[PDB]
Amino acid sequence: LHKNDIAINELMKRYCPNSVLVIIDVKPKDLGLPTEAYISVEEVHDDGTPTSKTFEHVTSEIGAEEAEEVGVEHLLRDIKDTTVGTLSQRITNQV
Amino acid sequence: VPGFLQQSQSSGPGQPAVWHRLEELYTKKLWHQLTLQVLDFVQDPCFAQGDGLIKLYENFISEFEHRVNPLSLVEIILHVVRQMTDPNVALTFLEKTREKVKSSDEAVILCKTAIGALKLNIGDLQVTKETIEDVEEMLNNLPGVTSVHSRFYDLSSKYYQTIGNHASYYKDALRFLGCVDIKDLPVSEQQERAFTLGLAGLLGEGVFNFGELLMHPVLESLRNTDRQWLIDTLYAFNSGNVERFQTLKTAWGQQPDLAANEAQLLRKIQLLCLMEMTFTRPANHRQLTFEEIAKSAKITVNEVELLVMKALSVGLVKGSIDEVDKRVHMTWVQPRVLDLQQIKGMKDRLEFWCTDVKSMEMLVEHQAHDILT
Amino acid sequence: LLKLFTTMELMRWSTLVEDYGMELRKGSLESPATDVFGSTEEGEKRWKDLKNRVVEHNIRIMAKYYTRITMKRMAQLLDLSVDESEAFLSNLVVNKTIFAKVDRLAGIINFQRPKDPNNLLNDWSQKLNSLMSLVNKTTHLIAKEEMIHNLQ
Amino acid sequence: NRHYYSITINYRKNELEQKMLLNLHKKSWMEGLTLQDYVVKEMLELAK
Repeated sequence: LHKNDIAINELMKRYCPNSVLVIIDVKPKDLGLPTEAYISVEEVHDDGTPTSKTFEHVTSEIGAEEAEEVGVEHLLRDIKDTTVGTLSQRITNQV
Repeated sequence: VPGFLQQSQSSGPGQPAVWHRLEELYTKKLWHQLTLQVLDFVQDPCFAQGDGLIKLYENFISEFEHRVNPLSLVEIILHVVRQMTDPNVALTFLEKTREKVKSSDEAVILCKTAIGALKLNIGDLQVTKETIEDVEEMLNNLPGVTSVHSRFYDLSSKYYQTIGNHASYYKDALRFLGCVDIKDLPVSEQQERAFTLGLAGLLGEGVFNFGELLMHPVLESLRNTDRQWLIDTLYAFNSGNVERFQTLKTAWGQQPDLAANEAQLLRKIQLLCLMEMTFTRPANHRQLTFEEIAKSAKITVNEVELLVMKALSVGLVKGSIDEVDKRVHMTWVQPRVLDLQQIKGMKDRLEFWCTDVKSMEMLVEHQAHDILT
Repeated sequence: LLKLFTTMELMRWSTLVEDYGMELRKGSLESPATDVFGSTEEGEKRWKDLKNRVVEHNIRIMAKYYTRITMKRMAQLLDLSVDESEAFLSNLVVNKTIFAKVDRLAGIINFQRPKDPNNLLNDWSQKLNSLMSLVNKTTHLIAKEEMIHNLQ
Repeated sequence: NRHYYSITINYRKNELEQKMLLNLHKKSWMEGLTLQDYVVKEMLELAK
């Protein structure tokens, strides 16, 4: 985020009381569950700065829905699911 | 009307030079240069009978101009009330400027901070907190100016003068140290601020930690000019803890107000070691022997109960006490601040968990990768 | 009054008598000390009942902190003899307010806990609870990693 | 099939997006950090 991102949210607050920005990633690389989310609040600061508007990180999580896994989860077809109880838990341990 | 400023033209040497421009300011109808030049006259120290005669015309100025923010109207009237000296007839005029001026910029936050400032002669404790609390209610949104928050601290700091919850003054100091970045006032005034700030903040025990932001850069620059023995005993409550000579040193220089909190501040250093000795060491070494508490905290065996169990209610340690061998067991921990030796002490015992686990984690990856494939 | 009820800890019972012995002389209104301490047969019962308030409120907080205690240490903590403790150990335990295992041969006594058969909660609170704080590290670490790397 | 005939549906490769479609799905399904997730004897007393 460049510093200019402060002005994008404050303009559209007429549409929504608090506009949440979502930083995404088109090319998956690192380190884990991708993208990002921020919320716009004002914490000022302890040092005495004029009121500071800084986006605080919002934890992002992927979720599912009915009927949307039809074409989505079809095209992969190469995954082994899972297998829970043998390899699933131990690969996580190494990671 | 133009003849009013011609008789007040020359107040002395150098005064007319800036006043020749002042008369051309309103004739040109430019109210900014007229705001700043009057503010420059307001900034210029005066008796002041000059701003007191013009306040009638400045009142007429705000009428038909209707635009210029009351912030400049409050800055001029606070120099005028110094000539009036009467808070009564001034607050009637102060509220008059509040009701007559309505703009998108809040006129209540600047007036209520001016009301409580003139309310110091009421003297205090009665109607103060009502107009003090009204400030931050309207100031909650939107505190973009952030300069009026210092005026909100003033009447809030004078509300503490009733004594008044000393622990709240250091919390009220956060509304000062957090109102404006730069000092913009003589450091000698703030070196006598940390004089009573370190004392009073240490006096009231309502705040259990009190050492979180005590390393803040803007207050420690004052702690360099401030009396050094007061800071060395502040590091006792900041880190310390004992340092038995330093916790007495605060009773050496400043006698008063510390007599009732002496035995109490002797209690705070006794609960400050309980969290550190387990924090400084890697432990565990969790359960502690009473003789060790009787060494550091130098407390008798019969009083160790009240000591460590009071820390259970404070919340720095939850550890139950084993009373058969009289050994005090610890649970959890209370972290406080940090030091340069703490980061170096961290990398020793923190990364040691990283290098030990990953080393044997490869052993889990090595042997067991064949049974997975 | 309320100070003994909140946060407890320890205080000499005579110091409480120093405060509640002046209520006889206090007044103006002596009627609160009349119905209570003014009657001889009613007061002596409420005096020993006042003891039941101060001694059991210690047992209530001590049951949370045991673990274990020696019998001799309980005497100086309850400000009375070990025999009065055994009397306060008998009358409180028949009310089954605090489970206690009292061994008078070695003097080691304790309040609860029932023999420590616990297995699940030992392993679960270990693995589940504590490691949840250990696995939440990188979660909010990358949250603060964004904070420090955006400015500096 | 009287008056109509169906049509063949194949997928021109989006695999760039389809590769992250698998990565976004499985990583979110792997313990959230892979760490998070990593009745003792009693679960074995229920298992016994």
